[PDB]
Amino acid sequence: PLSDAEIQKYREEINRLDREILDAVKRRTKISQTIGKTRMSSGGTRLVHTREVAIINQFREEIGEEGPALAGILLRMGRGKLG
Amino acid sequence: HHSSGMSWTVDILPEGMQQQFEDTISRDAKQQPTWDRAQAENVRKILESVPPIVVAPEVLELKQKLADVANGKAFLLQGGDCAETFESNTEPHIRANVKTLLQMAVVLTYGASTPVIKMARIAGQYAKPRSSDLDGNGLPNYRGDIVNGVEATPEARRHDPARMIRAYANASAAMNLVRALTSSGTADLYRLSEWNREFVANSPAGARYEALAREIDSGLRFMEACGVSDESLRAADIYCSHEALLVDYERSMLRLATDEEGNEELYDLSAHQLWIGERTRGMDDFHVNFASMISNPIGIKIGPGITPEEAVAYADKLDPNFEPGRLTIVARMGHDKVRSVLPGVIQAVEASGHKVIWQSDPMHGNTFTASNGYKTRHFDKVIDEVQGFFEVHRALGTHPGGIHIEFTGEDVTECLGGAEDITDVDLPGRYESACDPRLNTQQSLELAFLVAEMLRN
Amino acid sequence: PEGMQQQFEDTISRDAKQQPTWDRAQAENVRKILESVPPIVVAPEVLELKQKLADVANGKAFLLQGGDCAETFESNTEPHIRANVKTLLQMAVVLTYGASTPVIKMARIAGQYAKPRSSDLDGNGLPNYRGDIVNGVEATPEARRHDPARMIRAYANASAAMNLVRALTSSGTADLYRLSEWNREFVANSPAGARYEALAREIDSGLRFMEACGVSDESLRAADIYCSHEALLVDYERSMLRLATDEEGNEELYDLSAHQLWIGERTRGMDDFHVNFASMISNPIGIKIGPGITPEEAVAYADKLDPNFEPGRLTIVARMGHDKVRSVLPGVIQAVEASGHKVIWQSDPMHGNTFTASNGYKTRHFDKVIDEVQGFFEVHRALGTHPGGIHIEFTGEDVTECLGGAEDITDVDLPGRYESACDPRLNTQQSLELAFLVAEMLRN
Amino acid sequence: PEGMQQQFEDTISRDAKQQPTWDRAQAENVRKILESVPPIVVAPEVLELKQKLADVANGKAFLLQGGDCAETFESNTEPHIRANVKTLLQMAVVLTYGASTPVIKMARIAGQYAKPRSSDLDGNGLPNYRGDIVNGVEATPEARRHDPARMIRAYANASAAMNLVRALTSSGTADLYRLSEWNREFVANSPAGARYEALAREIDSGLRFMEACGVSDESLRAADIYCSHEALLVDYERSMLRLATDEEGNEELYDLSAHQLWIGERTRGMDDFHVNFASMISNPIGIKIGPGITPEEAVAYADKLDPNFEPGRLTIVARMGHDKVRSVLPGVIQAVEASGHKVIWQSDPMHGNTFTASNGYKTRHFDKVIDEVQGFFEVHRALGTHPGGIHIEFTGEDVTECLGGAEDITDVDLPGRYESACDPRLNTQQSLELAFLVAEMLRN
Ligand SMILES: O=C(O)[C@@H]1C[C@]2(C(=O)O)C=C[C@@H](O)[C@@H](C2)O1
Ligand SMILES: N[C@@H](Cc1c[nH]c2ccccc12)C(=O)O
Ligand SMILES: N[C@@H](Cc1c[nH]c2ccccc12)C(=O)O
Ligand SMILES: [Mn+2]
Ligand SMILES: [Mn+2]
Ligand SMILES: [Mn+2]
Repeated sequence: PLSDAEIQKYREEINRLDREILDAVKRRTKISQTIGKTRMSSGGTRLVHTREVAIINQFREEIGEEGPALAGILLRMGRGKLG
Repeated sequence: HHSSGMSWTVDILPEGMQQQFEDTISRDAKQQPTWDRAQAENVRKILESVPPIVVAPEVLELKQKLADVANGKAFLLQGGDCAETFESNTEPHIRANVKTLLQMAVVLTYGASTPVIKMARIAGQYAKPRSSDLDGNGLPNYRGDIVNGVEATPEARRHDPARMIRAYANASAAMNLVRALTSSGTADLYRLSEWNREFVANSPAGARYEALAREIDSGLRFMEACGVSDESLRAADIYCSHEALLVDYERSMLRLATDEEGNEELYDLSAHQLWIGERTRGMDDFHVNFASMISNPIGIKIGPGITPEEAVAYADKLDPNFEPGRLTIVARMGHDKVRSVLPGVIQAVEASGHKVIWQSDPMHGNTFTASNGYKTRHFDKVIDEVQGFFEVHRALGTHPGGIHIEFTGEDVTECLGGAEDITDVDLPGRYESACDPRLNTQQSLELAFLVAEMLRN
Repeated sequence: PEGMQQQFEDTISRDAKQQPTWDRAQAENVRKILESVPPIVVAPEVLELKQKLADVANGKAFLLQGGDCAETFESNTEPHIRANVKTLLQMAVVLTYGASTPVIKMARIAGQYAKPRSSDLDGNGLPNYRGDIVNGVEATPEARRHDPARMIRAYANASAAMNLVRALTSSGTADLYRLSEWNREFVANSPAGARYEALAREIDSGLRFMEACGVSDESLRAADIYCSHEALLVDYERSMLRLATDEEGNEELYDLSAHQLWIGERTRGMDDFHVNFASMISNPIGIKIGPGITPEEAVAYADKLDPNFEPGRLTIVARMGHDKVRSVLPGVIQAVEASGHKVIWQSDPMHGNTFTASNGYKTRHFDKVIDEVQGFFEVHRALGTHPGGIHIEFTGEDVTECLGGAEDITDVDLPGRYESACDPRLNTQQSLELAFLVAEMLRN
Repeated sequence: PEGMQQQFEDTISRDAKQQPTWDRAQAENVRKILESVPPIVVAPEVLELKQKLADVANGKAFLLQGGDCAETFESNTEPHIRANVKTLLQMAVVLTYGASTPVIKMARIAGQYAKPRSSDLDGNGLPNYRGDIVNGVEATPEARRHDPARMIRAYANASAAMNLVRALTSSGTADLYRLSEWNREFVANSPAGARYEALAREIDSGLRFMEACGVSDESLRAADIYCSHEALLVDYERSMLRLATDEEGNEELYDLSAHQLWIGERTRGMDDFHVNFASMISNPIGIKIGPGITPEEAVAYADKLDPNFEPGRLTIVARMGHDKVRSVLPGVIQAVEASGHKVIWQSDPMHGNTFTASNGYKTRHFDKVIDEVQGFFEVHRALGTHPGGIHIEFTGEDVTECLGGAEDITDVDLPGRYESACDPRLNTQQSLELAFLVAEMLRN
């Protein structure tokens, strides 16, 4: 139909957004790791629990059900898997 | 038929154990009470004929499980009160701690993909070590309920040998109930998981755990979906342990045991597992030499002044027959020392051919005294020691064998941080520990989920 | 020959569509031969299936059914049977984890030798292929002649196939841990393995949790696979009838050519043979319904086929097309539920989504297959009723019959390895993919 | 097929006695058909059997083998197969109680369709019946012609029988408490029930003891029956050869027409086909030895049929006649034990004790059948070696083929229900009696 032209144009927008998300996830990851290297070079902990929980609950308030999962990906990329 | 003749005629203290004992009894013994030698001896004679707290065959079974931990096939979860008291040795409290440990263990089993051996600080943990003998006022320090009382009076603080008898009574009441609970439904896997879902549902930090928790629930429904019966899932074994500290009590509970073959061993049957404290671990002293001559599995606390040479020397003294899981090395280094000190300890010990259990104690190296004069520990520092412990093991290729934590199933305000965000001013609300600050129920469950992820990596 | 003879007399006197035109005297002598042979299944097995199917209909279990569209004598080989059995079992492990309930595993095997047709039409070799129990695949007059003796051949092939299914499932092929290792190899090797990665790891952590918890068991080493086929051929199905007495002393009539038997879209006339035959046998039975079905026709089928209100007895198999399942099915479900019958609601996402491609090969798009099962779960969640099962046509061979999936099969790919004697089947990969996607549907 | 190929050409390049003379090109077409069909058993099963047979030879288990002397297509029916299966299982429970060890249960079934004949022809120039895999029982020129197509019929019948055997044993026919109720109604109904009362009461107390101890087990609901037959017909046996690759990666060659195959007394030439074929295959093997065997001849068989010294691999089947078993067997046993092979020692108390009665019928006296097994046990007890098992021909039907037993069958009784297509079989009663007596032998 005509809907294929609209869908293909909506998909190119999703592509541009997925690139944005990804570039920004990458940048965020770089900065989270620096904070960890700075805190650990001063004799602090790798993780800060109240800061993680806050970001996690913040994401849920924003997007619902998937918020904790989304946040969890950023926390894991940023401070590493636990263990 | 030379074996036919022989078979008819043949039909129709021991050895150097007494050597090693007198040697051990001769040695200096840190952290002991000052009480009448005659009174103390009379109490030891009473305690020498009473029923032990555990039987030897239980200890031989633990030894096989600890071998599995050491060989990379299982995980050790140890914990409970810093110090039991006779006032707190009550059904509801013992039950609160048993549940808490059992709850932590289901989560850890799921994350470890291995059995978890459940060892409680219980049924004997009545002796604590102290830096000085007297308080600021020349009042004798509280030394745990097996020595004296908490009350700050001279009567209460007097060192009383008869408290060894009260301690044995309370310990056996306690072990009795631990056995009854774990065999009558408290250790039911499905009941335990119902309590964990309530924890997640009601936690202010539940969103941190919900996904791991949904995963575990789907693992449990799967078990049942595959037609797996009730069988092993309705009960579990909890093992008791305490610091082997008070010489008179631990000697009075020595028992001989003869096994399947006819082999004769000396056991300290006040507990399944015993450990040697940081302040009592001189290689020439009573405690280390006592553990070296009893058959019980043994733990030893090592702080951040430990050198690898010293680690090897303990391993040689305590695991001389190269038995996996005979010895657990309990690293309590501080969250900022763990990454620095432990690698070289592990390397020398691994290279020397001992297969010890490597256990993290993230509590005793992370204690500080807050503005308001409360001894406390921060959740994040506790977590970060454990996390550092795991990082070391992943770097070396060795097995993170277990944890040793101080917690209670009560809603106390003793350690800072966690989901409830406990701060300096919250500490005096409900601080009930007779000694060190324990993780509360909520903090214990949070830690089990976090250590689950450490295992999963 | 009990006082139920009156029911039987009524059944065989009914018109039956889709039969062969062969010599009835010769057919009668082949029936008498097959009246004395060992059955394919024994009645206690059928009774056990019936308690399992009550579990499915009551919401406590899930029915996985599938296999070749048409079995053939040429393809009835150890490698081919093993591949389909493996695939079915592999799919079942993933569905079990997703459903959080046991999966009843039912194979289109050991009897699926008859197929319906428009009306035996052709130019030169006039008689169309009706399946290997009637005639042969070759387009000649000699091969296409309707031959009653193929009922003996069918039975011999059915026996051998069922023998082997039984041997595989008891000797290690259906071991839960071995099956999961094969699933691990699927994920590791799929171009879409990253789609399934997370759930696959979860299943494995689940299995490792069982072992860590002290559970060894005999349940994990082995598994039950039930056989099924379309009861289409009158002479074969009636010849495999047997009376069986229970532990309680009840005499019952079974068609022991199979555990489960179903009635096609093209043979489900209320006044005709197949529905009436299904009414008097005690095997659980299923019925295919397409997009034209009305809620009143569904209730009438349920009244006739489940006259004693035995949950699990009837399975209603919606084959409606992805584009009509959402609008047609809700009313059907609502009506049957209200009439008091507890059927198994099963989706057959294959037969409503077939078309012919520009190169003349019959195909099915993976997306339309998935979308029908997806839509079926949507209808069920809306009404709060139990998505009971699926019925899919697949094989554990690397065939090129259905479009889509991870390997991105397109029309040009189809002629490379098209091996069905009838409808296009999901290949091994598409089958395991769909298993994962239905697991997600089950988890929601 | 590299080390193997050398050995296979050597095997098929040797004389085979007791073969049919038929068109070889036909036989070869029939072999090509049978080389593609699903096997009667799969290799993992045979591997499991071999572990179990290793337990027998090492003195931790007992082998019970038996069934028809000769299966026929006519008699290959659900009732007849269930009857033999039931009887085999009932015997096995009694023998399990006496042995205090598991009993491995091995049916003569799903392929015992060939028999050795002394004269090819008879005195009036008619070919003898060689078994339903070669020709018919009907004594005419047409029915006695050697028909290689019967190999396909034998395969189809064996598939069906083995399919049924698996169905029965997984669906409740092998339940321990159900089998014990059948034993109980045997004892309560036998004219010699009082001979077995005490032992039956002991078993029941044992059963009820397990239940009282809280043993809830699926172990007790089902059981494994392995098939066996005499590997006689070259063409059928070689067409059922299959390569199976192991869990650790090894290629072995199996004859998958049965779990166990044996070599008859009239086909065991060291230089001939049957012994060399048996050496080649990795199925467990049996070999019939009669009264003329020497200890040296027995050791030569053990070297050749068990070259890798695998306990349980070889079963030596003593069929010597009751009057010779005590003289001949002791020396055979000592020689083979001293040569370092651990074989299963099995008694066949049937084929050494047959004779023709005054009325013309072939028969066996129960007392002589018993005395041979009794003697076999005496020899084992003296030497300190393990009585491994028994091999008996029986049916679960009320036949009049063997004399003696509780019902005191005599010459006059033989014509009543003589039904065997070859040797005289113990009827149900005699088989169940023999199980009890052999249980006492096991108990001593
Ligand atoms: O302290 C921090 O702010 C950083 C960033 C971090 C994140 O990635 O968002 C949040 C909390 C901490 O555990 C880690 C990860 O350190
Ligand atoms: N008995 C098993 C499973 C189990 C039962 N209760 C438990 C409580 C916690 C952890 C595991 C369990 C085990 O201890 O490993
Ligand atoms: N027999 C169990 C578990 C099992 C074994 N093999 C399987 C294969 C698929 C699904 C489940 C299984 C069941 O069917 O529930
Ligand atoms: Mn403490
Ligand atoms: Mn189809
Ligand atoms: Mn015979």
